[PDB]
Amino acid sequence: FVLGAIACGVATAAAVTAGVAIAKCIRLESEVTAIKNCLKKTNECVSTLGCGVRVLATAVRELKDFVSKNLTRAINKNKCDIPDLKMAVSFSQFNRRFLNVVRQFSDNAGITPAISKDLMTDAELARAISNMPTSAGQIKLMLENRAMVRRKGFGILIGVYGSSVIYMVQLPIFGVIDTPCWIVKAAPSCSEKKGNYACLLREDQGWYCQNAGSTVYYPCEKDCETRGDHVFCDTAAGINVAEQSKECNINISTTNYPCKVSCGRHPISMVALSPLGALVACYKGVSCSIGSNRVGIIKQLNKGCSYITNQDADTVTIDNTVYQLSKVEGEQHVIKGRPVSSSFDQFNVALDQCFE
Amino acid sequence: LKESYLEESCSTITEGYLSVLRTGWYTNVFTLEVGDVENLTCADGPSLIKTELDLTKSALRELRTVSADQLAREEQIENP
Ligand SMILES: *[C@@H]1O[C@H](CO)[C@@H](O)[C@H](O)[C@H]1NC(C)=O
Ligand SMILES: *[C@@H]1O[C@H](CO)[C@@H](O)[C@H](O)[C@H]1NC(C)=O
Repeated sequence: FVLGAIACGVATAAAVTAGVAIAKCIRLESEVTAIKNCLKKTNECVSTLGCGVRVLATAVRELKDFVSKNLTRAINKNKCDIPDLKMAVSFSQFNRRFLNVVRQFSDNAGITPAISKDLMTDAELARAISNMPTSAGQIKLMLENRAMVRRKGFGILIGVYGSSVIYMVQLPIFGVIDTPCWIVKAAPSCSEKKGNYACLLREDQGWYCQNAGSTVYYPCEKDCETRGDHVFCDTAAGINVAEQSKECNINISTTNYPCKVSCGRHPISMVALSPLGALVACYKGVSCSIGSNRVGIIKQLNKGCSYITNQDADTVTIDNTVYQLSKVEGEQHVIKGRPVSSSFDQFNVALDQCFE
Repeated sequence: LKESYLEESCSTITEGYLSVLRTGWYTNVFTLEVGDVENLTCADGPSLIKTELDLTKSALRELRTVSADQLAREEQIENP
């Protein structure tokens, strides 16, 4: 098969599948009541469910306490047009989290896209991060990146049990930090002669992380997201690769590794936005240009592959698609070399098979 | 960061990143206690407390049916 064409969406499905399986376990009567019995004398609990999963359990009781200790005795005789303005305002402040939790679970059919402040306050987010099975460096990093923790976690509704709204939040455990990581991008390199094209494309684009003496490859670049120098990666769709495979980044023709490529005669014009610039594959049938936001269009690009740094131009356009170049600054190298395409329909094969 | 454009393969490699790898999931279970709200009623017409109470009872009843819907959708997540 072709790895880049199948890998996206996989890590997402694994997260949902993992969460739903945990949710199924929590919905049993024995586990709901165990959790409910853990939280009888305290607001926070840690416990192992019958299925083996460790959960932190948190009771949120402000609304119930307002309803028991203020609202009920104030609405004796079933009258609510009472001249108690602080009661009405307190009621409105105390029930807003609940109403927000209902809206987020109702709009999303029981599974939220992120961890809102109504599923989890900053205080509660910090409490759960503190309880994670990892060391101080990771917890310190996670507490300094709560926005990323919220963005990679999600909630699942367990159910309504009496007056008790039970739900679970999956938080990402970032257990391995600060190992070396790099991203590979590619676009079709294609030679032209007799109206005929001879194309080459690398089939190992994505993120690579050297973790524990072993290199891991994340084919779906959307499973990784950058904040500054840090790259946040889901490891669910990760795949080990040999150490020698990094040689495809200096010598695609090496004999130490069969570098994966696709070679064909059907060029596809595209723009590959990279961190510090852009790759631009421009061929007959579409037009490509770069521009600055102050002085309009800079120049039309020649056909073929052009590397535009994010300082050479602020925008690159292919046909009517407009891409914003990054604003980051960094070391930019052009490693010069004869395009292998100019030495010439297979897919995801070793490069020596493209020559025959 | 260091970005290297490979002219021999129309590809780039950008180096210098430090990893933050999600190796697991930590489960936080929440019980949000609403209180005995459904045994309360306002019999004296429009009112701020009546409006807030009807939002709360309405939100409770809606989440019950949202939960039921979820049980069919969880079948499809596991048994498509
Ligand atoms: C509710 O009543 C308790 C005592 O029964 C009191 O301490 C608290 O301030 C009251 N809350 C409000 C919002 O009036
Ligand atoms: C790349 O590797 C091949 C075979 O391993 C070799 O023939 C070629 O000279 C190498 N090129 C460079 C620049 O190392």
